[PDB]
Amino acid sequence: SGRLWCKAIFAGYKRGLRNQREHTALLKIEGVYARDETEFYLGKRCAYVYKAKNNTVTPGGKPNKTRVIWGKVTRAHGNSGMVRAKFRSNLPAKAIGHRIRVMLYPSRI
Amino acid sequence: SHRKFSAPRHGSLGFLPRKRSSRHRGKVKSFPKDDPSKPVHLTAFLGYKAGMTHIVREVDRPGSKVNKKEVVEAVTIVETPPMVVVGIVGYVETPRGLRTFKTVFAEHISDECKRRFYKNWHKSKKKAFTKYCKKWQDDAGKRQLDKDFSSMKKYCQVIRVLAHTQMRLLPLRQKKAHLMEIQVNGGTVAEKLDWARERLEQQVPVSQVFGQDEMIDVIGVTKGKGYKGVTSRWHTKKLPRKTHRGLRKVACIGAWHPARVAFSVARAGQKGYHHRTEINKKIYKIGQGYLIKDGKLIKNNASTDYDLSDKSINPLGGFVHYGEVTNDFVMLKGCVVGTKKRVLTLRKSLLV
Amino acid sequence: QVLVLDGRGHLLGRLAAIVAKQVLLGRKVVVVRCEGINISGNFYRNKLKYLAFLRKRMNTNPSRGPYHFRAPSRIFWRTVRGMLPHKTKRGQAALDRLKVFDGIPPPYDKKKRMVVPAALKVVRLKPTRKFAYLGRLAHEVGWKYQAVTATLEEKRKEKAKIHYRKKKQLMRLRKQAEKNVEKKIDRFTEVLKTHGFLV
Amino acid sequence: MKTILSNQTVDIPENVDISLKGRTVIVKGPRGTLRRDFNHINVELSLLGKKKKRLRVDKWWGNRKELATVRTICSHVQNMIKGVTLGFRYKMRSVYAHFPINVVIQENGSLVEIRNFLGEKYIRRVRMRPGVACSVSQAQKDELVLEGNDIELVSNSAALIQQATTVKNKDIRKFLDGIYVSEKGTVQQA
Amino acid sequence: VFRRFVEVGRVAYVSFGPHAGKLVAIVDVIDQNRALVDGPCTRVRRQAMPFKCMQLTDFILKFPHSARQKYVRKAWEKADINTKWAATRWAKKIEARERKAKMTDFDRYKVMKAKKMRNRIIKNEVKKLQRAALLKAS
RNA sequence: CGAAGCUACCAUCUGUGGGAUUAUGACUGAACGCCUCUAAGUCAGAAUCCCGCCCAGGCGGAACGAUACGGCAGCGCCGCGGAGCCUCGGUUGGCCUCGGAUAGCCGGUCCCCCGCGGGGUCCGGUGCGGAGUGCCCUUCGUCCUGGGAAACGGGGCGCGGCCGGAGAGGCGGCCGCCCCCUCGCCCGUCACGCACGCCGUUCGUGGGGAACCUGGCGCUAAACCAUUCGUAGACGACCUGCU
RNA sequence: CUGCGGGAUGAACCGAACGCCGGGUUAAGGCGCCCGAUGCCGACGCUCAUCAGACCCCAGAAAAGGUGUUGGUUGAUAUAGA
RNA sequence: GGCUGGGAAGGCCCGGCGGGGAAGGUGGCUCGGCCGAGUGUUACAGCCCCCCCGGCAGCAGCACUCGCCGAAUCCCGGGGC
Ligand SMILES: [Mg+2]
Ligand SMILES: [Mg+2]
Ligand SMILES: [Mg+2]
Ligand SMILES: [Mg+2]
Ligand SMILES: [Mg+2]
Ligand SMILES: [Mg+2]
Repeated sequence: SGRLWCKAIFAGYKRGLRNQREHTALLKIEGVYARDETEFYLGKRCAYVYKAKNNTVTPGGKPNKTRVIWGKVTRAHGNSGMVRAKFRSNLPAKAIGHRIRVMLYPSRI
Repeated sequence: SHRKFSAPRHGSLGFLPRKRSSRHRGKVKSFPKDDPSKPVHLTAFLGYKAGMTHIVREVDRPGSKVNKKEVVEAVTIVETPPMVVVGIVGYVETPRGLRTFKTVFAEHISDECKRRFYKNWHKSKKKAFTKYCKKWQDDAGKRQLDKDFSSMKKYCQVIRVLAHTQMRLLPLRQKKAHLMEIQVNGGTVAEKLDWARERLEQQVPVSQVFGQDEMIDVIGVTKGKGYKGVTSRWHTKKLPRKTHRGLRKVACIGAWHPARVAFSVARAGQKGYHHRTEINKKIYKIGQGYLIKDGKLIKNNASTDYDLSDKSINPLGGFVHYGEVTNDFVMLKGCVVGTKKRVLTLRKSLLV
Repeated sequence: QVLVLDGRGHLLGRLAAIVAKQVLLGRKVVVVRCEGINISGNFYRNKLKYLAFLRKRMNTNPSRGPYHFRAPSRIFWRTVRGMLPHKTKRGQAALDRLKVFDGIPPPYDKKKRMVVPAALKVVRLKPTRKFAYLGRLAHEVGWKYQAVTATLEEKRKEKAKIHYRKKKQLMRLRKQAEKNVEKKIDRFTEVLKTHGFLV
Repeated sequence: MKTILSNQTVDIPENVDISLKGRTVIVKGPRGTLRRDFNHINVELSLLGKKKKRLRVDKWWGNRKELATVRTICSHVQNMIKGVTLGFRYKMRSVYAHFPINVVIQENGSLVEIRNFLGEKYIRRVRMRPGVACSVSQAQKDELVLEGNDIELVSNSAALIQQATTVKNKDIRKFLDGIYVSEKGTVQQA
Repeated sequence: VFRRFVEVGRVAYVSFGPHAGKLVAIVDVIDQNRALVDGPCTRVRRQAMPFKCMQLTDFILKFPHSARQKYVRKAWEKADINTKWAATRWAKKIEARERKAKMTDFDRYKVMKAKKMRNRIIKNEVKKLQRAALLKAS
């Protein structure tokens, strides 16, 4: 009946100054601003939800315009609560600074 | 290398968007500063350049060789028939600027003023302000107008009045009136608003705001001269006769290292028809137009205390390319911008 | 979902960096009262720096040259733009999310505005150091609407004083009403103070 | 280095009543009331003892530059107390060789006009700071008296009327003309 | 206008560090920003502690500036610093923060229901008082 | 010899005010019991800089008028309904004092002053902020009846009046009349496709743009071309006239 | 004849040398924003510039001065009173 | 496990020796109601601190985390990719 995912922001890809690696994304989870609260979110499933012109299938429902790219939290990123994530397909780079929902049910607590 | 002999540059960099003026009527860029101690008054008027003539006057400057000596000075005649107030406009101060707050028009609008609202009067159905005048003759409209006046009184700080010229009284071919906002400077906002509301649908003579021997500002557009060369546009030096590729040019457009020609380099283009604002124009005489009590009264135009004749300012055969001056006129010392029939904006001095 | 920040007492670059970083993350940020921005160093230093910036112009055509905006809000906007990749589409999209105002406009005059302690002068600057106000600097380099902004801010502060007086009356009556019916809420108050409330 | 503690005390008379609004000293007495805001100085302004007999200023962990403020605030308070009790009177004499200096007060003492300075046809109208009243001194051929409660304003007005009478484009060592302050005292000596 | 001073025997509260959230007493001053500290009754040994990580309360017990960890403990026990600290609003607020930290979801639901009833009762009383005040004004 | 028009310091007219300060000269005042333009603070200060006056006017806004009666038509406001293409962000809100930092917040104000409120003195409570954004506000299952505490609250884009709000108001506050419901907290009482573990669930949204199906209240054109004129002009453009 | 990371930029500098990839860790360099990372409750001091300063090659300064400020060395006199 | 066969510290302390901050003391002075607070001077210890003689389990690189080097003098368990 409510929200069961944490808010996160697609900050960008794993990169140096002049080289970009698109197979690993950087996530900014709201409320986490240290490399000590990220242990909870390790291994959590994350999805990027978006809509498109054509209809697609929907598990347990009628076809809709929503498509997602599923992912997984891998490790923390540099003392600031940033989280590295890997998706089955690399993010479109259109979602930079957009909403990414990290699920809560790879539960291990 | 430096130029061998120094010479001041030709033209002024402060006047050189040299484009044909977007507007035909002169525009007051800045009205006189408003202080709430003097009574309410207007600060602008519209006239028409009629012609030029002579004048004879004794000088009263001690120490000069011309003291107590009669002189001949050029004076220009500007016919100024009275204007009709048709509406008022309010403004509010803003950190971004000064935007208009509300505009209220009068119940009755002359056809001359309605001419300005249509590009093709012949093909138009003349439907302008047909539903607006219903406000002035209905209780709901009257209440709305009262609320508008109250809001302008409460919020506005700058009040301007819309007035149009009476082209019927001029001998010009055109019949479309010129409409201009005139800022009212005087007491408090409420007093100025009430005074402007009283003057609605009323004629304002030129003698009310302008007086004799007063310095004023004249605003208008220059005579158009079309495309002109750099020799005439900027008064540059002419190349000698031996020049092959033209001598009415500028030899060195620019240097090498900056691979562009600067905006300060004189070039050919449009000359004339530029908006200008001259300062310190003195009113030698404010004339009274033709009036009839028993017959025609034509003496007052050109009769003086020493001539006492029945002359009018109109020369024999009338003014050249203008016509006959019949309404009130203002005599300014010297010359003013614009050609004949050109509408001129008369503005009060911005300085003490 | 929109950040509104009060610019009074905040350092220029310290606030600009944080605002730019938040704006790049898709956050909508509104900066208010940009005349309260202050810059480190004495007033003459910053005056000379802005005059030196004013000297920068294209020799052949100053119209195409740098645009020297005089309003304090536009000065802050340019400083923030200097910290963004404004040449790219992403930078322009981020910069569209930023919104600055001189004074406090009516759309935001009835909103609570946050402050950033990491950009405040009282925190980041020594009490013995000198600083310059952005409003005075702007007024001396071409700004036109300092007095109008001051008058409007005075009126807004009077209105806010009226509202704050009403809020004080409401809160005092709330506190008294809590005392009046304290017996009927004893069990509700005990459980609240058991878990760390009202203590 | 940093000095652990530096302090100084001012012993005010029983006539003067002093109060502090945190770091703003308000001094009132027989002649009037003087206000001076001591912000931007970062000192501990303490008013100790009954009847407010003594005023103490403290400075904790201050370097060499911040240390002089402790003495300068005490000096300012002493001057303010002296002005509120006795006041400040500045006597200045006009010096000339050939052209006599004609000085006339205009409104009460605020507007002062100087005429016939080195034969100049120009007349200087000099406005003085509020609270200071000028007058033409008696028992002296050419002397002016400046009176007020605040020493700063009286001295600033005296400097203004000193700099008004300045010789230009000539040897100032030879042309020793103008009005110069001759005595810095109090209105009442007691 | 200062009411808190770094005095020998001043009780200080440690904001952060190894001994965070534990009372301690100042023994001697080492430098400008470092002092010798001792916490015998609060499980804190004698070692240097910077002034940055300590916020000192309004409790001052008297003992010599270089006592050997034995007389400071005796003074702490005689003054009964623990009970006085527990009676202060500061410790109560700290305990309220800890209780909020340790609150479980069931306790959160109970608090939600309690606030749901209490705020409604209080706001009804506030509305009645506002109506009475408006009646009195007229 | 010469009209009109162009034209010449070869004729005639016009050419402006503030702010911050540089150099410099000063006031108060230590460092350094004295002295000092400087350290804190303050004054005067110019062909300097900025602005005003002046010229142009933003992929910048504002107010106002008329808004296509036609021989086919097409619109503008209101409410409540149906599919039908494109485009996306989201996944409760906070409706607000001024403000200082070697200080501040809250009441009563016995006392005084000023226009229910504001200001001052005094007094009493907190200040690592519980009148804390380390925060507050709302619950996020439904329905039956069956008890206690609390209680006249809410709704029908509920219908009509009084206002505040003009910086870029675009939102709310205060009163009258009809009908309907027993909503918040604790326990009894069952029933709600219980779809038999599997993902985009849950909303702001009746979202925004374009085209078509219901009604009530108001509409009647202007712009351009063509022609005409020269205050205009290379051509465009510009100033004008025409039941 | 040589790509790659850093020095903003780049012959020769620093690191390190090349098949197509996944994971982890480093060098030289960095961690306010552009721009990945100090969003450490970092430590100790110095510095106010109306020409501040900010990292080999490298992109700029000398002699001589300053009671501006912060430390050190030496030498005297001061309760027989500086 | 080793070390300075760890350095200090904690508790009962006992029989002593000297020295120094300068205190339930004295005292010129100052601030309030004999007391409370602030300065100086010779200065024993009834506020203490330090060295020398000597001895008790109470230790342990100590979850009172004041600073080491470590691993046949070392093993177990869990989480993520
Ligand atoms: Mg969705
Ligand atoms: Mg030359
Ligand atoms: Mg040839
Ligand atoms: Mg000036
Ligand atoms: Mg000045
Ligand atoms: Mg100076």
